[PDB]
Amino acid sequence: DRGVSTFSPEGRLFQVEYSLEAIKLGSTAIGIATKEGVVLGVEKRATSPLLESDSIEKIVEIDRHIGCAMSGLTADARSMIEHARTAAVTHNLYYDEDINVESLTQSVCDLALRFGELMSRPFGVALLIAGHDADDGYQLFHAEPSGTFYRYNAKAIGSGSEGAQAELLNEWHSSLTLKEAELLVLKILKQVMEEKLDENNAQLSCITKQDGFKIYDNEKTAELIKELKEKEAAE
Amino acid sequence: MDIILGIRVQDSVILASSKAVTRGISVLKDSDDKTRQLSPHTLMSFAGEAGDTVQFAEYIQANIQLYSIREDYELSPQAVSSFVRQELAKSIRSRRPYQVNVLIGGYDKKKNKPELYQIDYLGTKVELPYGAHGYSGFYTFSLLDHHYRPDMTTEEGLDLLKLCVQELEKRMPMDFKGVIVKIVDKDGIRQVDDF
Amino acid sequence: TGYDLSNSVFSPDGRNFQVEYAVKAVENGTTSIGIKCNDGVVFAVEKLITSKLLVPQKNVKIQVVDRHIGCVYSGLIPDGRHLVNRGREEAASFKKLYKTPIPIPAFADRLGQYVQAHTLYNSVRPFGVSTIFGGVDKNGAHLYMLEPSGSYWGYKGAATGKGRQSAKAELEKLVDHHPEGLSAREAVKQAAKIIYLAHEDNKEKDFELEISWCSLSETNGLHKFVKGDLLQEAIDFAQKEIN
Amino acid sequence: GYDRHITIFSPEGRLYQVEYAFKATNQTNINSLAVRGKDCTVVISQKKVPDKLLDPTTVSYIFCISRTIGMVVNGPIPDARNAALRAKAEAAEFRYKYGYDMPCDVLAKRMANLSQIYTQRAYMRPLGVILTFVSVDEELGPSIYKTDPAGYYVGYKATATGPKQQEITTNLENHFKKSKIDHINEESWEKVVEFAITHMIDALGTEFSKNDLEVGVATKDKFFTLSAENIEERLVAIAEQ
Amino acid sequence: GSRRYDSRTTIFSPEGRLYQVEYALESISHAGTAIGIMASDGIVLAAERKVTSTLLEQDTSTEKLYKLNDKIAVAVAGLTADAEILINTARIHAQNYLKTYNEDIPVEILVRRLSDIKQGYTQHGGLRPFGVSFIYAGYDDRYGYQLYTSNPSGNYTGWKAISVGANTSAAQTLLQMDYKDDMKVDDAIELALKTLSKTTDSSALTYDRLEFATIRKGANDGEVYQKIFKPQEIKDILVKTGIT
Amino acid sequence: NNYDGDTVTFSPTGRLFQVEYALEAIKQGSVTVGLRSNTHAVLVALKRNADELSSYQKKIIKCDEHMGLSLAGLAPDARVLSNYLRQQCNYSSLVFNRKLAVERAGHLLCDKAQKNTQSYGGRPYGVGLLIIGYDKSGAHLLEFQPSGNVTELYGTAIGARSQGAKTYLERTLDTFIKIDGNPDELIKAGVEAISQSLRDESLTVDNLSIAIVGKDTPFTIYDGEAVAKYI
Amino acid sequence: QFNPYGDNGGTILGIAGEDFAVLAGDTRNITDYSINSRYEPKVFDCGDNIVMSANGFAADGDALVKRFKNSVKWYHFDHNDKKLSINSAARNIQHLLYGKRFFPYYVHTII
Amino acid sequence: MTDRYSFSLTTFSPSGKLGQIDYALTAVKQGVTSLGIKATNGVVIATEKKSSSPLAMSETLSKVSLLTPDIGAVYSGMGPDYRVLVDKSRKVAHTSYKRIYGEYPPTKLLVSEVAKIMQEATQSGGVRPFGVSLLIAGHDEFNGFSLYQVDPSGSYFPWKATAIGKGSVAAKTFLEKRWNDELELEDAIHIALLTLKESVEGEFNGDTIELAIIGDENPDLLGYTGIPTDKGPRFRKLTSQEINDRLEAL
Amino acid sequence: GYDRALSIFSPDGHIFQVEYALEAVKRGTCAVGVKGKNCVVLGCERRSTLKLQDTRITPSKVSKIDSHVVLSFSGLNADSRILIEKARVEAQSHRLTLEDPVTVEYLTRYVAGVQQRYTQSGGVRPFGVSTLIAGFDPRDDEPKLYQTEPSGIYSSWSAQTIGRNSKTVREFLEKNYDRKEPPATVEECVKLTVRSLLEVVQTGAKNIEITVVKPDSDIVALSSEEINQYVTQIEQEKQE
Repeated sequence: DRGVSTFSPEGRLFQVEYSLEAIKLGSTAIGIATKEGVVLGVEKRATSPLLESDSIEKIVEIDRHIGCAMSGLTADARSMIEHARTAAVTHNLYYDEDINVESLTQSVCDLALRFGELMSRPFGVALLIAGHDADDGYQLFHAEPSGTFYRYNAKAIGSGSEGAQAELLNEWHSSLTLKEAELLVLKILKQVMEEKLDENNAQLSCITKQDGFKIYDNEKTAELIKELKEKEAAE
Repeated sequence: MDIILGIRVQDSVILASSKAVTRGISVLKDSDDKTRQLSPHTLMSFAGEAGDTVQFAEYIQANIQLYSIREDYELSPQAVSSFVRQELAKSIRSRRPYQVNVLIGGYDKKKNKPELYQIDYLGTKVELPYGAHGYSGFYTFSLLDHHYRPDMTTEEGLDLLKLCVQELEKRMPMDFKGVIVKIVDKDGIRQVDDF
Repeated sequence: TGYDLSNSVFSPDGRNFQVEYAVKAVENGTTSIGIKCNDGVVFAVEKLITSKLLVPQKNVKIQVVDRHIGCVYSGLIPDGRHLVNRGREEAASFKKLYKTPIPIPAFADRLGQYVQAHTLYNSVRPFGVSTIFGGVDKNGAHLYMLEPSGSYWGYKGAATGKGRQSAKAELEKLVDHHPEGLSAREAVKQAAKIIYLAHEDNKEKDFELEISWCSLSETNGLHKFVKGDLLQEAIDFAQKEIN
Repeated sequence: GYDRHITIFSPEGRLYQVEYAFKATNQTNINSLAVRGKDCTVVISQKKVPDKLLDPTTVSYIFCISRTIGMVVNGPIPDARNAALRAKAEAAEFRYKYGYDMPCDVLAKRMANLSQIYTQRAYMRPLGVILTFVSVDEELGPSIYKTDPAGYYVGYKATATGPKQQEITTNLENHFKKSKIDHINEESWEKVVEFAITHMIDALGTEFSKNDLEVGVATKDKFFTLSAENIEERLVAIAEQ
Repeated sequence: GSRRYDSRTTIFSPEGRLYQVEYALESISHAGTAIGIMASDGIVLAAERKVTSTLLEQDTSTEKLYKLNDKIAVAVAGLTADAEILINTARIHAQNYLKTYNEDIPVEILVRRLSDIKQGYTQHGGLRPFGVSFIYAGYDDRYGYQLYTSNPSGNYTGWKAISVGANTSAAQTLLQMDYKDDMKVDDAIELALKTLSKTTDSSALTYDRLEFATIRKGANDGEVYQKIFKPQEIKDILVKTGIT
Repeated sequence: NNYDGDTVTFSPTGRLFQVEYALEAIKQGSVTVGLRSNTHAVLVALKRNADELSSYQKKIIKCDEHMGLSLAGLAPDARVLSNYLRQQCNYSSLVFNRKLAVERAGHLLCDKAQKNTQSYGGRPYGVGLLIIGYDKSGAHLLEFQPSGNVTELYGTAIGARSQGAKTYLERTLDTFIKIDGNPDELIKAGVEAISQSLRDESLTVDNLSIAIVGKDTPFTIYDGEAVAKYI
Repeated sequence: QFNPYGDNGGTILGIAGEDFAVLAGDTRNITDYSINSRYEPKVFDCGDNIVMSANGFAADGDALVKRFKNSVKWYHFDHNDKKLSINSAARNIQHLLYGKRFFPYYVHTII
Repeated sequence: MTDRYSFSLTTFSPSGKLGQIDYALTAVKQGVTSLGIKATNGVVIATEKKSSSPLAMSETLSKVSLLTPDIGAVYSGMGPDYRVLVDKSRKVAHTSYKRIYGEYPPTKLLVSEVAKIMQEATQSGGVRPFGVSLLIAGHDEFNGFSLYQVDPSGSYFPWKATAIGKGSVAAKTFLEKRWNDELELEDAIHIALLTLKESVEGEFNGDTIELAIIGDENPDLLGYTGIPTDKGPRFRKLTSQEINDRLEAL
Repeated sequence: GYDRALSIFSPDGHIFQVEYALEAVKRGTCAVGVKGKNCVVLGCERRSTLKLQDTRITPSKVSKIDSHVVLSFSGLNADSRILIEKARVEAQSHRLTLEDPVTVEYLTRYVAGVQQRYTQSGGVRPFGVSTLIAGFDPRDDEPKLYQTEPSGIYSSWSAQTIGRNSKTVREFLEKNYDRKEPPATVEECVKLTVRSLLEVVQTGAKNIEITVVKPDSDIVALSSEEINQYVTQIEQEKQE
């Protein structure tokens, strides 16, 4: 074959680049970061009408002040989430304080490149880590299996991402309210999803300094889809 | 903790186990069941050092319950007693040995006969018509040697036990706050809900 | 073929092509020499100046091992450093058990066995350096040269890198035209000249000269660097001989 | 054909890496010879110092393994020194454990067993050397035992190794077919050395100066190598024919 | 590095088969046929040897039929050497159970552990699987008489009658034809031989190319005897059934 | 070709292709500049955003109060090597009560990188570093290259189009080397040098990163509103 | 038998004000009836506006102060130069001390 | 990073062949002819001592090896592989039998151990099979005299008489003609010397032929007296002279 | 220990060893699970390339993990035993430390975790097995049916099928299972399960196996006897 930790003549790691292809095949995930909170949204993409859609868990809690959306080989994220939760709870035990969102992300990203002849291959999943801390306020991070993480005002990952990202480039301004961001995530999901967006094949969540990280119930999201469809009829 | 008794009658095994749990100066509890059900027709009573007793009992229980699931079959009381002996005989040369004595009362459904096994913390096993651990034996073995008969009914066995518990309550310095009694027969395990 | 893709594989000739490929990386390197003198040894090396952004005097290439042994090498510099680090562990361990500082022949075989060991397995790469080393022990002066194969011998003089052939020929002259012996201070000047003569082949960039020496009379049997005045004397002697 | 790269069998039941290790044996282009006296074992090897920059004293393929055992190597020097250091370590360890000096043939067997392992285990390459062990063993008398990359070893009346090995062998074969004995029937080691050098000159058809030869001698309780002068003395005596 | 020379013995084909398991099964298909037949009152093990030479020591020998404990025996098809490794493992595993529970090991539990070992060699370790298929003939006091087979895959299944090794397709058809549930041991013995007679790859099926064993109820009632037939007894049972 | 399969294999010309490929990841990396007088040592690093919605990848890491580096290439490798350096600085401090020489930091980094290039199943580091530090022998600048080659310089630049800045510094050598006692003038020279390596886009407030260490200056990082003064 | 512990005496005192705090200690270091030093400070600035003293066995005291000062340094490195809260420092020191639960630091620590 | 070869170098081919065992058997085929014969009151194993050089002292290279006082081994194929197998066979006879039961293992049990070692080289990571076939001749109190063959696979079979290596096909035919179940040991030695002449090209005398018997107990070879139940080794190597004595009546 | 990375990424971003593990499942004998309103039923095809089987002693295709949870599978039979054993140990371990039997979701999540671990561990191939895990959480009467696959992803299903010709019977259940109207009775759920197998299963002979799990550890398997009575009944309902 050839080494698992070998460089291409371009100077990139083959196995890292190939994992990035797996993430492009994954269901869409969008994050928007506002001064009123950070919103996480995902395409659920049930592979058949018989599978119970609310058993699809692609948005996940890490601590009360940190949430996580995933896209790619979602089974690979089990151990990433486990490490993140352990890191967050452990830091609280050692320092009697909430652990910074950047520090949490950096800890998760340290796993990523610990592979080769430690795990056998890189992770086949990208994470949108969203949280609040006192020092740097509301934050969205993109954690790749390359070990690199970027901070974003808004970011899309998965199959819809190329179009969704150019769409976020347009509509994001520094004065977005939370309600606007919720609608804006629904809008861009509906726009890139194959099947038609309802409250069963898509899911919302936010993190506020006040109420922490909450996954929205299907009833709450359904009324935001109504609000979206009504809004776009106007003008 | 303190007193644990067993007697095999015609077609059942009766285990009586003291209810007291004493932490130095104070009796912390007066309703402690010093027993685990290992399988539907096998019961183990235990007495010895604090923590070790329950840790060992629950460890054996889990192992026997795992065997039951794997084979969809209940191990004979002989087989369970042989397993438990080996675990103790293992532990006696450990860095920190299990400090636990046990009675295993089981009804062998394959042979339709009740069996009582007495195993001490060294891994010393014997099949007995009647057995006890620690100081219990010194008071009760004289009564059982006299009154016991291999063909006694369950109620006869309970009466002979009532006599044993009375002698202990008369001559034991320690107040063991009475016994919980349990019967193991062809229909399984039930608790005589007062004495 | 396929015989040259894996280290420690014998070709049908009976050669280890990966060791021979290692030698190419050595030949590709800057020129380095050792001159064995009356009561000591002299080491000199060619340092190419990529840019006047190189701080002069400040990118030292000659390495001391213990207190009485000099090492210089041509080819992959990191590989050389890794070999010296091992040489230092070997010399410290020898001193620890036997109290006496490691004799040069004994020290040569410690590097010899280590370098040879990296030709025994497909899971390691051979050393990309030829190493010229030596110093003063209780039996007088010793100069040695070691190659990626693990092959080493004692030398009157030795050279490796790009300018190895000019140096080799210039060393051969001295051995003939000074048969009874060359003095420590003589060998320092001669070393400077031969590096300047062998700079013919790395003509492209201009260079910085670096000399060290280990002499029983001149340095008390310790390895010291030729700095300041005696350096400038040997640089001047060399400038005169390329005219 | 990856059965050519590691020590696994070829379809015709061959280990090519072992065969190619034997070819590396002759890479130095040196010929060695060993004979037995009554009292001694003599080993002679060609000494070739092509480079004038080399210190000729440091150029040797003869090794003092123990007080009593000497070893000459046909093959590249790095593998030679690897083998020498190992045999030195093995002969010292033997003495410590068993309370007597390691015999020539036992060290030969031990080094041969080590060689055998490299032919069976894949991650170890065989060493490209043939090891000729000589002593005056306290039980067996003068002894020659030789080891190859295959892990083969045997005792010899006399032996030769190198490119011109076959010529030196038949030359010695003929002397023994004639003389009709196991050994060189000679009193002094000096005259067994003279015999060895003589029959090397005849078989190779070339003449030797004092710096063209390397000589080792095994006697009761010491094996030693001759200096340039000890050889020069010995060459001068050979002139009287 | 060393990756170059690695066959990868534990990977899937694009069809989702285990290359090395399939090739090991191919290996076993060239091995001397072994037959197991389970009667109402016992089990028969019969095995044909790879074409014997007349100088091969006939009597003091057992290359095909091995004893695991007093109540369990196996017939081997494949590499004898690979089989003996697994057999010694099984013999120990049986003795471990007896020491732990003071009861003879149930036949299936022994069969499962041996099958679980084989399975391991197909999923991890990068070693070749064992080129061996077993027919397990045993008795326990839960299921009475039991016939099992295990193959290099680590798969095992229960049987009324089964063959392993060469010409099993031919043999399985002949057994499927003449086998019935009420059948007694002496009938099963006769069926076993008749089957090898028809599926053997040489003309004469003589005593010297046969290993034979029975696990019978026959003893002092309630206890089980295990009989590995001496060559004279195989010659007798071959003359009795009129094959010689 | 066939000799780029792993780091344990030499080419017939005698090159390590896996190392050369690692070297390649640096030139794809965003430009970073190093330069120093006798009193101060400055890092200027051009930071690269993923897109318009993303943050600007931080390129400068602090190692001790007297030492720190800028990175070009794989940031995770910069994190591992900077973290290793922090430990060595910390070890020198705790055991010997001694600020670690910048020259010794270079040797330790070289020897760590080398180990990954000589044994099977490893991989070269895919990052280049510029190490500045004020130690017991004045101001120092180092260029680390994942071949293991570490070089002490007056100034340099590494990454994409870094050749521009590297020739400017090669010209301005005698100007900047004698900016002693002035922090701002030594930084300005660095911001002018990095400008030679730009095209189309040029230095905004949140794309530019400056670090300075010196005689009476702990190694400190300037970002955002605190670099507006230099644009 | 080797006794790994000693007693270097000394006394320390911490008082909390409304918008200030004092941590005081004598500067005397003793063993048995001898004075080792008349000025050997045992109250240290640890940065992030935290002062610390580990009084008792000076070797264990210096070891702990040194480890906590290092803990501060790495908190800055790992959490983007964040200021270590006095409560967060307090919890960190608990883990430092309890880390050696079965071979204690023979010191009474005040921050 | 030394030994990365933790995977089998012997794998099944699509045809179901194990390549490296077949190739090892090929290597044995090339080997010098060796044979063994069971008499009623003993066993004989014999082989040719093919010399590399006439200068070689072929008494030093011993192809027939004592494993226990009552068990001997001879081989065809690769001599070095045989040498290390004899060393491991001698040691395993002690470590896993004599040090437990205080007596030497019976022939089939020691054969079983040698077979096991050879099977592991057939499956263990980073090794080739042994390139030898052994003939192991021995006696034990409860089995009497026996002769076994062990192949690179680890397979072993008992023989009345057999041969391996170069001229095995030829020699096996010769032995079939001459073998009966009523051979006295002396008769089997004579037959072994006849069978071996066929395959031997060059000189055929006591110095080119290696021959050992598992026969009667040899008190003279024991080295001590005083224990009446230790009667000494049944294994005996025939001297150069003792072989030539029988080449008269040939 | 053997270190080699067997499950690695391909240029198209696929892990072939995982995808090939699914091919082994595709080949596996068909298995189906159907949620009742207060029961779950596990149906299993058993191939008839062989009779002369002994079915008292042959491994049954539905395994009890605990007294309240069962696991069926499609794919490599030997591989399934290793997952079943680990799950049974984890079930007893959960009881021992939490003092409560596993939830079906937890036991699923564990088995799924084991399967995933073997997709990024050196020297191991993924499990050639997909599983249906069915049962009732302790002191709960709401039924649970989960699926796991070699990749390690798992999810809850109203009804689901795995193994050979599963696309056929998934199409059947998609057409014949109303979520608004789950099979109310036990008999109703058992019928729909057998019907879906009879699209694929050849004969009604010893080709079908049904296991029915009710709440409070009420698990019982039907004998050919009682399945034949569904096979007989559905056959006589084809008269349109």
